Amino acid sequence: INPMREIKIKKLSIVINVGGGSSTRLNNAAKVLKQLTSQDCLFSKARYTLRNFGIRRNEKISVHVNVSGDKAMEILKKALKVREYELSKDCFNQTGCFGLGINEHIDLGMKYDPDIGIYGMNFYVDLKRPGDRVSKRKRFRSKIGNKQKISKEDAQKWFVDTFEGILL
Amino acid sequence: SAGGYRRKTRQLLKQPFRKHGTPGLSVYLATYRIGDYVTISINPSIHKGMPFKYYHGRTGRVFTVNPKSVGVVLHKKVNGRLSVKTIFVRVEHLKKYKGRDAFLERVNKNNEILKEAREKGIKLEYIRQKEEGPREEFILNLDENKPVKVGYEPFIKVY
Amino acid sequence: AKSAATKRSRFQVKRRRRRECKTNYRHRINLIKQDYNKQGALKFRLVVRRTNTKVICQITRSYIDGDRVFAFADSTELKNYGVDFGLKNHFAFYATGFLAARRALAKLEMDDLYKAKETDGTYTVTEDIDEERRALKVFLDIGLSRSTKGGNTFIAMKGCSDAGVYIPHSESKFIGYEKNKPFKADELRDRIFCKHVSEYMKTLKENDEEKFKIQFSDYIKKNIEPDNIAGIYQNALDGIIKNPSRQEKEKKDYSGFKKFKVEKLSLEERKKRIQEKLSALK
RNA sequence: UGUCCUAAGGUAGAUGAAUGAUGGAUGGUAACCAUCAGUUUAUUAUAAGGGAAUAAAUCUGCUUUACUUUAUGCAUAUGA
RNA sequence: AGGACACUGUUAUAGUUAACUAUGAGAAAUCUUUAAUUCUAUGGAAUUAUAUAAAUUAAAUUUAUAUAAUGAAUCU
RNA sequence: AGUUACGGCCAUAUCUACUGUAAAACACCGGAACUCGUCAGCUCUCCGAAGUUAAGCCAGUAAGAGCCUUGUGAGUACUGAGAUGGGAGACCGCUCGGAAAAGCAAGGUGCUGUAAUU
Ligand SMILES: [Mg+2]
Ligand SMILES: [Mg+2]
Repeated sequence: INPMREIKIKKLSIVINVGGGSSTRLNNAAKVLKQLTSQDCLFSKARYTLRNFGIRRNEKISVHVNVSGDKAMEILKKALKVREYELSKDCFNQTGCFGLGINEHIDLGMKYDPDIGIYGMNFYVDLKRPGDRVSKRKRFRSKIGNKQKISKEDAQKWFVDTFEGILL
Repeated sequence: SAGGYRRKTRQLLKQPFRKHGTPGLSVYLATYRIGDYVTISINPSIHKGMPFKYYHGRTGRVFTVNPKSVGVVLHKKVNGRLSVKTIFVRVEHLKKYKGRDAFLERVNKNNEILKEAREKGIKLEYIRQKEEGPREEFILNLDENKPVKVGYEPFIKVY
Repeated sequence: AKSAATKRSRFQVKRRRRRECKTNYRHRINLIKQDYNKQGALKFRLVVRRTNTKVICQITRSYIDGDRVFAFADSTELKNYGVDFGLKNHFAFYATGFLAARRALAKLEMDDLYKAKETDGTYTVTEDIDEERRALKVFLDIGLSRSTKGGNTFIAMKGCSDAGVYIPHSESKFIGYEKNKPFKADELRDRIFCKHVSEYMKTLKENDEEKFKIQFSDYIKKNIEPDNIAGIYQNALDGIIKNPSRQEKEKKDYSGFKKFKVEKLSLEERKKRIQEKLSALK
């Protein structure tokens, strides 16, 4: 097999959905993502005003951080142990990605620190083969070939081999 | 449809089908000199230098060349007479008027015939445009041509 | 609720050179405009492009049927002067345009009146002589690449000004310039010569002997020492001022290469292949 | 239609808009995050018409060309 | 004008696994299209040699101006 | 005889499926000591040459969609000039001239300018 046909991990994304008017719940949760990885947080705003969710327009809601490198492997190997390395069949998309969510970040292995509080988050991963610079460059922009795109069953193969786990 | 500068332009200032967008480089590379012949065609994608809508498609002559404008002289039909107009337009609204090219070639070739006949004692046999008169004679052959009988035919309804 | 056929018929296809993501058509037209009075005077432009392992520099003047080149220079021509280890460095952009502008004047015989300067790094723009012809005028095409402070494209126009060809530019995009201060001419002189490359090479030896053999392997395989690079680079510039002429190649004939060519299938084989496809079904 | 704008004026640079499909703890028709598709459906102060997809649209920076003086044309004329 | 249902506005019913396939009706403020007619311009000046500039170009290099000579070219 | 850098005309050059290329070139590709840029060397910027022809670029196949062109449609629809022609009217017929589209068949699927390398 040619080594350009391999599958890898492009990036991982973390999202903490808090909804509130207090900046103290934001700034407490902003320290948790810095405590997990040394990157800094990035905020998000609202699109409209929804009374049923306690949301007004142009107002801060949540935080998210995009990570890459080998640091993403240490966060991913922790999160799979919470579900005992067991996943469903429908978590895989048409394009190849998948995700999961954990109710408690204390199960990740941090300290309590009670004034910070207890939160929860959900993760999402990306898979790309080598040769993905073609659709991303400015000069010489073009499409990807039809032979190199990942499908749903290709995620079902690579997940079991790199992590010995159970499919449901 | 009141009296304004751009009245009643719905199909005259519309860009045609599958041809939208800013013009190309072959427009900008052309040059103009004093005494040429130029037709006017509005490109409705630039808004600096458009003439009035009356002059769309009339040919004139170029008398001045400015850093941003070209001067064209024309003729308008005011109530009794034929007057003289001057307008300044941009380069992206013009076109080189053809129609003298067959004439200017005839000038250059007749000037060569005059030169070769100077060395001889003959009279000039110039080139002028042809004339069409009565129908000339021709010769048909009945060896391979057979006549076809034509007649009427009875009427038949379409259903 | 439109069909699949109407969505294709209403499609307007962009231009061919825009389709391949190679040019910016609004940027080109503003470069080659001209006032209408100067009919006989065509503009010049210098093109600086790089491939993955080369630097290409051309001087052109545009026409209706297509462009034409006046003089070109290739970064792979520097083997004749002794620089063949770095073909994409900060020095490689400088010497290529320096050979380009030196080659253009020798077509016009202005080599005696306008000669090269010494590579000091001071911000200067050449001027006119009192009685003779004025200097030549060339503008710069940046292409599609973004503009930064220490870019490699901006140092190639520095090489054209040192050959004597007049190019309007300002010192704001150079290395060692800060606002409201005199220009640090010696700091620019350390990036023109490959001093930062040599001190990275000296640092890697005592720090990581394993990583250094991977990164600078052609510097290892050729017998090239880091403490002497600018002695070789300075010797390379002196040969260009002596002789800028090209060297001719003999013309061979390549007609045996025609065998890697596929024609289109004819009409007789097209109608034959259809009935064999219909034969297997019945 | 008798209005609005120190930016909604000037210029440089960066940029797949509206929407749809499939997924992700609490999360539902509808909160946020990733992936793929996306020929102009979106926006451009306003009536209608015309124009614009490396964009005249959305962001980031810097500024006051919302100047002073010689001559001429176009609506448009016999004529302010 | 004629034409078309492909864009914008409109309308009757049957089928196949919201999408495709049929037979019907249409447009003063709709257009992938498009005649008969109406109108604008050319059908004689161009080339050569020499000179002038304070314009213009990298440049006798262009853009312009003079003087000399060489001419009747579509039907009524 | 093909590539590669600038292009002119801007679909015969687009879109959806499969298949192939010796040399050289073009790419993918390895990293952040310095200039520069981000939440993230993803993009941009700056140094490189272990690996790979899987993709991109180039060239092919399809009773393929789309575009381009010839014939039929058809002297059919329509129309410039005219008469003490016909009809309650709506309108129709004749003489001397000009002359269509949509479909339905058959065929095609970029051409080219300056320079460089095998
Ligand atoms: Mg204005
Ligand atoms: Mg505006």
